[PDB]
Amino acid sequence: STGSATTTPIDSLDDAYITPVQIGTPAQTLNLDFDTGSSDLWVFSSETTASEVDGQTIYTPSKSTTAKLLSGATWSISYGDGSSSSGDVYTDTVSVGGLTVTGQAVESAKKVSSSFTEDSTIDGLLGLAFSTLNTVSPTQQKTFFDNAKASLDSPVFTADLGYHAPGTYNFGFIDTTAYTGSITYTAVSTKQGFWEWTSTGYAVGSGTFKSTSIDGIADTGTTLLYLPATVVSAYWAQVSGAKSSSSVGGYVFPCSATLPSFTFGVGSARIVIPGDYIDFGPISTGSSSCFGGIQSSAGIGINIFGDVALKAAFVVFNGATTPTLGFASK
Repeated sequence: STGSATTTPIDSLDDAYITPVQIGTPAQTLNLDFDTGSSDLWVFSSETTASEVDGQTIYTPSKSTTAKLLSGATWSISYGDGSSSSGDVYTDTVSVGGLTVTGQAVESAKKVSSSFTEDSTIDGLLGLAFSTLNTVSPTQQKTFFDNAKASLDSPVFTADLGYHAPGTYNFGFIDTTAYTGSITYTAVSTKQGFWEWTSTGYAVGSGTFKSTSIDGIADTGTTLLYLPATVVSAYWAQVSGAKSSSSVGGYVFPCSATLPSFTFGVGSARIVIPGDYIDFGPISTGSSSCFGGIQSSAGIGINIFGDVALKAAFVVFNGATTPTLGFASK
């Protein structure tokens, strides 16, 4: 089997991407944030504290003839950005772009933190990291991908995120029309439950390539590119007037600037992030200070190849017995 679904930016900055997901019988379509950095499929629901729902579409398990309470199961998750959610668990039928999993754990939120409430466009998350990170207790549950894997034509999914435009998540096949040149594959460590890999280096603008190993995670659920302070300083040094602002929470730059590109290495291959992809706009409405899309990972504890990086590539998440990651230009 295969599936193919369009993923759409939630706003004009590409702060996140939403993908429609069918849950239950009859189908209830929710728009979920596909997140290769976590492993829970959770939704706003009829069980979510009413004051914490503000415009989201909710899953109502009592209206699904295939929903079953997973007795005694609870979940609770905290994300890198400080947001969180928790609740109980149903199993139900879940379909993405024509690919159907029966018996998928659907984690129903009883509580969500303010950042979730405040984002009316995201109805929940669909985790695509390794199932070892799933938070359901006392019986850990599998991700949608893990459940689908054996049925797929090939045990892979691909992320093709757009810049200020829709893109595609495919399951079970590689669309050879969706990228240019060849796909370069690179090793993955699953030791921390992430799609963790090692970039071979970077360049800033038209500058020379610096060969250096940068361990990090391919994370569709993180907006920005978070890299070591040395790398980030070298980038922003090429932008007149750019500076790190403790008050704002990272590097800012004059909105009048033209940003240089940033290149990262995948083996001997190179992925070029255009400068415009690094512009996250005014820090507040009407400001001439703009927020940067490349930020320091210092104090995160891990480097994160988030959407800024991934949207410059066609990315293969190969879930073979020994997982790997592939990157192609597009």
